[PDB]
Amino acid sequence: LALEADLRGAIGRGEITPYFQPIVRLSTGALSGFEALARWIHPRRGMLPPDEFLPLIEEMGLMSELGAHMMHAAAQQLSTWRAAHPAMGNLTVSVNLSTGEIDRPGLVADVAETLRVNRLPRGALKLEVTESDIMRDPERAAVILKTLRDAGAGLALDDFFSSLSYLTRLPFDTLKIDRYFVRTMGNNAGSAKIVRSVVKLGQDLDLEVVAEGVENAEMAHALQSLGCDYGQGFGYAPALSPQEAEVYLNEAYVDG
Ligand SMILES: [K+]
Ligand SMILES: [K+]
Repeated sequence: LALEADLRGAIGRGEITPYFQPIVRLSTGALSGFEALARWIHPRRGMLPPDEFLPLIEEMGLMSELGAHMMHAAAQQLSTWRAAHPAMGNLTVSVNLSTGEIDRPGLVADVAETLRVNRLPRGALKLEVTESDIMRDPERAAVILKTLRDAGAGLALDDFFSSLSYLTRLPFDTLKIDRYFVRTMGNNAGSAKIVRSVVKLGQDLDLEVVAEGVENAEMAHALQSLGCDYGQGFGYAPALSPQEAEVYLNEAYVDG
């Protein structure tokens, strides 16, 4: 079909769907939650990661349709896991709050409905927000992010002077360190300085910190020594299909 129709169909049929990457407490290895990550199970091209299809969605103005679909799928999966394990702690699932959603009237009601129909505890679903999303309109971000916390969503600042100022106002609970910095910190002093800076801020200002792109034990151990709370990456597990994530969860030690 035409591009917009093809993408609306792939989203609506769930061809574009979440895989789930474990987020672990670095000091113990215990599972804290998962990140919901979009994949296109493309019928002709095979599985495609976001970097190979998101530009199409952006061009067609479909970020809200993709984001909604991802948030619904992520929340439903968490709900299923909660029902299966009624004594389990507050296992989280993070998902990107897609660009433009902060501006969309009706985001808050959607989030609230999603939390409540899935019976999710406060903070079980965490929404990831970037600096560039905030920068579109910081005033609207301050209103809407506060209201999302009142609805029961958690909030992470992904890819964490502008950001220091935004942090003072906005009710984030989690900071994420970009994989580039983690992967280059061993060999690049400036990347190590940035990693250390984010970790130290979280410790000083009581925000949790997630390192992305943790590839191996050397990297994990370096982050453990700094006191970074959490990690995700190939050193622990890739993004997993729902079926694989279920197995991972059932075999896991859960944080807390
Ligand atoms: K935790
Ligand atoms: K992300």
